[PDB]
Amino acid sequence: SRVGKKIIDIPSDVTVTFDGNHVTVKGPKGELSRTLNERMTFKQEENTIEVVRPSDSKEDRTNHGTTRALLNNMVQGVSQGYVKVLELVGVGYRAQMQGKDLILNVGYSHPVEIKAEENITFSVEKNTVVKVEGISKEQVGALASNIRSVRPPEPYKGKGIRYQGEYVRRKEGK
Amino acid sequence: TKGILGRKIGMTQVFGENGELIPVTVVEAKENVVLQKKTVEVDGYNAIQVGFEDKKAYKKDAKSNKYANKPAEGHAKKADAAPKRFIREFRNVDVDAYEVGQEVSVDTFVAGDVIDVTGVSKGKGFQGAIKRHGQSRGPMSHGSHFHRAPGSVGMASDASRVFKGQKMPGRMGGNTVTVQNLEVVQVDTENKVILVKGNVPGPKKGLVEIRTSIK
Amino acid sequence: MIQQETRLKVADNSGAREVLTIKVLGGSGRKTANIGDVIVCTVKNATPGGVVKKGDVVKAVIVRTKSGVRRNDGSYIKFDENACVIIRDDKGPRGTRIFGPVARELREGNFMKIVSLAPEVL
Amino acid sequence: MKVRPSVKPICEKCKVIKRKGKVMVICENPKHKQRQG
RNA sequence: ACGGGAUAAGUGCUGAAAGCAUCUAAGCAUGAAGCCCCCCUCAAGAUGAGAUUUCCCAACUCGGUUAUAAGAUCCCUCAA
RNA sequence: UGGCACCUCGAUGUCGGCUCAUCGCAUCCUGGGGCUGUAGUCGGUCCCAAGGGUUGGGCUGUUCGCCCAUUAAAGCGGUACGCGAGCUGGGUUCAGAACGUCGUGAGACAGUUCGGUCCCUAUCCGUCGUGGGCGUAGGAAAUUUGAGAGGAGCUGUCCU
RNA sequence: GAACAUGGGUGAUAAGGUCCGUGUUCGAAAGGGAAACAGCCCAGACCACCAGCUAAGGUCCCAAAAUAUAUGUUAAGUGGAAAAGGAUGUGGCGUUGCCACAACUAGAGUCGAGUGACACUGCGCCGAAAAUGUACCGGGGCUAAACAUAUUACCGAAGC
Repeated sequence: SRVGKKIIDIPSDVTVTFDGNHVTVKGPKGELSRTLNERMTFKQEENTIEVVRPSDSKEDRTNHGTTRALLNNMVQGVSQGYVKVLELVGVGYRAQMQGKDLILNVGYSHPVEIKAEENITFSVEKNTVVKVEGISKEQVGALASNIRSVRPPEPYKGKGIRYQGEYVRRKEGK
Repeated sequence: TKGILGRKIGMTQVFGENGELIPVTVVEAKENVVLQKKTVEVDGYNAIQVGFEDKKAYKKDAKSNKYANKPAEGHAKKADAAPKRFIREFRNVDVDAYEVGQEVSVDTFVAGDVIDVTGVSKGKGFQGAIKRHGQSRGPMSHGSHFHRAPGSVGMASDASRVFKGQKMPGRMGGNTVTVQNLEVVQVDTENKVILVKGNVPGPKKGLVEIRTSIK
Repeated sequence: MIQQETRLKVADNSGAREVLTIKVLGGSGRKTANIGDVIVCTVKNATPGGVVKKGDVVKAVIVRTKSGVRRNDGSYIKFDENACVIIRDDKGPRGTRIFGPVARELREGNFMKIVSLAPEVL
Repeated sequence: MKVRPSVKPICEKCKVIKRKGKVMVICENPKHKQRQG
């Protein structure tokens, strides 16, 4: 209805085995993660899980585009592994790492500390900037976002730390 | 965590920092013995019993509270000690130590340690409304007939009754009150007395239990 | 204890002789005030000559009151009258001379320019 | 944001989708944006 | 004036109706002097009458009447 | 501000102020925000938020209202326009008088101004304290677990 | 004289307002249903009974009788309280047309599978703020124990 027969590959460093209501990606690319993907009728025949569960229910066409994607993002981000860059707008971010605890600064009398979790790699080629990695964008994402929003960048005059690139609403006054 | 029982004696003052004046309360904690303890297996919680002043004998022709009775005497013979007068429980201390039958101390608290005092109040009996509470009185001139008395005690037809707790005249009396953030200026081991910086509730020669600032 | 509607004897050379406190600035609910406090009053009696005239609203810091002032050593000190010095909204005297002694509580209230002209400082 | 009952896709860049109770709109500019009131 | 457990307006992530995109259709971390907990006082008439240590124990004959025991009071000298 | 005349005329008896409260949100202060014609301090409109706060005087009787000086702020309301078997009696609102307009006159107008008695020993529910009796499968003394219930909650400046 | 339903005047196509006209009930009427409710629905008590069949309204528990059957409709607790509007809500009714329409872009070429204005709808959604305490399903609670139909069975009055 939205995306019905979009049966794509599962060429992995891994495999998929289905017993429960879920998957699990064991591969040298990413070792052994999964949530519960779908309580739908899930198959995995010779390489992939593209299982024609939902049809004729209004809920079914968002269930498709959600749960083929629970499986899909999990298998891929646990296979592929892909986090992009972040920005360095201003002078004087102190970018570093301490294991799973980085640092920046914004212009606070006191640099307040933030610490993170594992299974999302703490990746630092960063001297006034941010550019990290990991495995699952569900778990690198909300942290790629806690780091987005420390001192919401000057929507007038430039200072801040943010994402890979857009425009910001740049405002003027007296 | 430093638990003991004392008895308010009086009040005075002493000098410490350079030439500062600090008022203190003389507390007298004498013979203190630990009684039966409570475990989480038998009782159900961690707590230790402690007595205070001792009495005389028991099972005789006594009629006052100066002498003990068979029940108390028998329960005081299990800890191999004499019958106590005041008994309290401390479930905020450690039950791993404090061997049953062994006594406590008086130098357990070091000068500069924060403690908490607990005890009953003095007592005034039947009081008024401007004395028991912080209510104000009416005018005494300009032909007024309203002085030390309460005002309205409800609305009109809105509610045909009085709400619970309307602060009406009663008996002040003395309820158990506790004071927190109290420091110890000095600790004598000769007369077994403790000096607390401040004032504790209760009258002269009254029971007073001390603990440790839980914060 | 200087509350509202109180007459004090200014100990300066500005041109005033007696003032009447109108309000004790310091917070919402404040009633009285002791040595080392700022109050707003008005001139009720002045002298021919000076900068302050009768019927003017100025600020002043009460200094040496009839009530005692307990210290930290346990000592007290009370005078035989209630005086005050007119300031210029900058912790500074409007005059240049001061009559009578003063307390040593103005030093903690950042008033080193008022404790440099007073003859004695008890 | 703005709040009035008569939300719609306002300019020639703002277009609508149903949320929980709001049928508010998403687009490129914060001078045309609304949530039901 | 603290420390937790949730949350509301917002904020992004997973991820859709309607293939691209929404914080919702399933989940997600955030998230306020609000709400539970923590501090203090009263609390088994909580007829759902709880728990722990110690003390006390009968002749009749079990119609129970007579009774004593641990303990409680009456009476007296008093005030925290 | 009104319209209707359904309860009360073998009586539902009084406007402000004093004393003591309790509830609301359509938010004055504090708090969390998107958005500003928001750089910053500041401030304007909107959204969420009801826990606790929310000053002393001068002037006519004023429920109004202007002014003085403060404060983190001096919000708007409902509760017989809360509360007189809890208080005052200034304002209304009774018998005495004076002035003004109106009436042939007795008077009226409420237009002003001066003086004028505020009764009751708490039976029932409700609330604030404090006892006696019996109950809990033996009786008694002392220390206790906490299902519940109440109390608390505000905010300023300086060294940095 | 009063309410209810209709036909008008008057007032503001305001009022449990007020005045006429045609009916029924109350007045002078008990009994059953509408949670409680003179005027609304069903029905008119001569007396006895531990007999039977029905009316309005009903059949998970309080509380008599189906956790009945077949078919659709509804994801809000709608049911179990308002309007102009607003909209990528919808099950049914007709279109219109590319064999492109989701990622193309002028402010041109592809790949693989549904797109929409308009018209009548049926059920929903937002619009929706008040003062002692949940606070109009009567309460516990319900995704059928809700709504629209069909057929049945049984319960139900002082009616027969």
